[PDB]
Amino acid sequence: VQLSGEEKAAVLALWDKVNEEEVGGEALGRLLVVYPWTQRFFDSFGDLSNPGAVMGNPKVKAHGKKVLHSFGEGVHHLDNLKGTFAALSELHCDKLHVDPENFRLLGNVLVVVLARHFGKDFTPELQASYQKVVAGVANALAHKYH
Amino acid sequence: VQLSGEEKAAVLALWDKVNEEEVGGEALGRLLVVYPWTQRFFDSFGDLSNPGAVMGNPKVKAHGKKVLHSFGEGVHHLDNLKGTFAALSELHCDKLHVDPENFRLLGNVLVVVLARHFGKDFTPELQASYQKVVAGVANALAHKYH
Amino acid sequence: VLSAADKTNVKAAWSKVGGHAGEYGAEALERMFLGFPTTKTYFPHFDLSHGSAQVKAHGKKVGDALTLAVGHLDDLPGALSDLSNLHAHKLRVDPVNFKLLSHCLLSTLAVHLPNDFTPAVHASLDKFLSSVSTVLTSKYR
Amino acid sequence: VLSAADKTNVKAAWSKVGGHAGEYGAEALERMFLGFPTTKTYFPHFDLSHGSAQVKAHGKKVGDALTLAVGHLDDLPGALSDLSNLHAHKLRVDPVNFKLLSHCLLSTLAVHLPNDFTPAVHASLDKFLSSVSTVLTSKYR
Ligand code: HEM
Ligand code: HEM
Ligand code: HEM
Ligand code: HEM
Repeated sequence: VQLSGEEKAAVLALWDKVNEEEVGGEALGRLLVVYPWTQRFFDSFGDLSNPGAVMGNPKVKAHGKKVLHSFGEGVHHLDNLKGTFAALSELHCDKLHVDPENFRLLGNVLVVVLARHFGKDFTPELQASYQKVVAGVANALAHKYH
Repeated sequence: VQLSGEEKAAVLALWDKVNEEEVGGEALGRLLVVYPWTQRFFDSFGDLSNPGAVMGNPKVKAHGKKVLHSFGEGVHHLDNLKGTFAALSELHCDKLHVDPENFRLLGNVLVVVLARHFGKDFTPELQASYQKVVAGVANALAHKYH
Repeated sequence: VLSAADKTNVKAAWSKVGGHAGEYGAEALERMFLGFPTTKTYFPHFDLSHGSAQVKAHGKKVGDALTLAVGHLDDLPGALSDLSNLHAHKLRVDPVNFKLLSHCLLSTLAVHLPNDFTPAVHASLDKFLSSVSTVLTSKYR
Repeated sequence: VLSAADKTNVKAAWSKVGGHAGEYGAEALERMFLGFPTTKTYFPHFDLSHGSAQVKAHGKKVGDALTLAVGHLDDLPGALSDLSNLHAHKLRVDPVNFKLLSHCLLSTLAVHLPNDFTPAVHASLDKFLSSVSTVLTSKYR
């Protein structure tokens, strides 16, 4: 679950620039739109029928911020991913019954949203480092499962 | 990782009746026939063109016996899987580059083969226990992933 | 996806299944709820008890639906559209669940027809279940 | 799998890609090789070095193949038949790798067309790539 010393430096330096509100809200919104079955877990939020309603939903934006803040804990604790997500692993696996594959799907959507926000600066080398972080976060969340 | 008191008992009780020769071979054989992309890792075994050549292949039968031996060491070391498969993990992951998803497929095929040999004695409650074992083994083998 | 050989295998194999489709569908469900508890999520209003009449009644539905699909291998999207609207648009079932049921269905078939469940039939039957699954998880209208 | 709205979104999305399909294909491959080293196993006979001309040429092939598919959405199995034979029977590519390349293609599109890569476009493009992937991994001789 780790990267080169120069990888962490690059990963964290980019995070200094991430707006958790804008990125978080877009990531959760694109998850619900691209993989519709995930809407099933957020019916309490309201109308999620079309992308217009989803991206403009305040609940989606607010929750997306919370999710992104969690990835932030991950990024700042890469050596202790399992411990950082123990509580959330219990919630998502034992309480919500969310299939693990979905942890991996949200991870990639997030990377796609980072690519859209930083453009040519999100180099293939930078993405490669983030594919490790996202993989690690997903694995740690699936721990309490197995 | 964990099974109930009489879960382990019913599981081992069935394993004691498993034919070490046949089972493993049919399981690897079915994997190669149902999911043909796996044949890519066994070209040196020879002809894997049609189901007739695969099930009758000597290399496949022998190697299957080994594989079946490993699940055994898995069914007997449930509480310490990540240690019993640490070596094989480095092999399949670091050396062969086998995608984790395949570890899952073989586990499941093994379960279908077990269902075929034992019939109604392979109750839904028993299969449930074996699905835990199969999940545990797949995870341990994927653990050392890089 | 479904070649000519697969089609023949499927039609031939389902004939061996016959009127037991409903029974098998019910057993497959039971194996799924136990083996993968995460699937009980879609049946909150169900008596998932051992030997439940609700599970039996539902298994029958799943069973006839597959028999209907075997008769329309050349047009599953059209023949299964009402079930696609149900599972994809209304229930929004996670596609991973279909792989679990498929696996549990094949296990059930290996139990009751061990001599007919040959590797070749196993391969075709698996491609057949995947196609059906794709159609039920897709929102195509 | 693909609704009318999806086909519309794809055709429109590829129209913005224009003549850069090959460039994007090349970049996506570079992103895939670095992000998931496992994929390099399939290209032993390649110079996967930074800026390699082989990757560039292959990117062009992949890009044209995709433009070809966008022109035949209503019959991907037939328009991509030769490609399926190559990837499924001859190469025996693990279907998992197709998800990797598709993700790297979407990432590349997000980078170059940030204002056009909308949620709806993203969703249709994803179903599109999944459809093409299923055709290239299915052995339906
Ligand atoms: C890597 C992925 C994920 C991360 C890091 C993440 C993070 C979180 C966090 C931080 C919470 C907040 C809990 C609290 O307020 O105490 C949460 C709640 C929740 N998550 Fe996730 N999540 C992930 C994936 C998913 C997925 C894929 C689904 C389902 C498809 C999901 C469904 C939920 C639901 C329903 C809740 C409860 C929401 C509420 O009522 O506040 N999560 N998650
Ligand atoms: C739970 C799943 C699996 C278990 C328990 C397992 C176990 C083993 C064992 C015990 C060996 C013997 C190594 C030795 O003799 O030192 C082995 C070797 C190997 N395995 Fe697996 N394996 C699994 C899945 C797979 C899968 C899915 C593939 C490929 C798709 C694979 C490909 C190989 C290959 C190519 C070798 C080397 C064969 C040789 O050169 O003799 N294995 N495996
Ligand atoms: C390929 C297999 C599947 C087929 C062919 C199938 C078929 C059917 C049929 C025929 C019905 C409608 C019966 C009626 O009108 O009363 C139905 C309902 C339903 N199915 Fe499926 N199904 C399949 C997979 C799934 C999966 C994987 C799940 C999720 C675990 C699921 C969850 C449900 C639910 C919740 C209902 C409604 C149950 C109720 O409220 O009575 N189905 N399915
Ligand atoms: C859906 C996306 C894909 C498309 C449309 C695609 C397209 C192509 C095309 C058009 C060619 C042959 C071009 C020629 O004849 O010169 C090709 C060859 C090949 N593809 Fe793919 N491909 C895809 C995904 C993959 C994946 C995921 C892998 C594996 C990581 C892969 C591995 C190969 C290899 C190794 C070759 C042969 C390369 C050579 O020896 O020149 N392809 N692909």
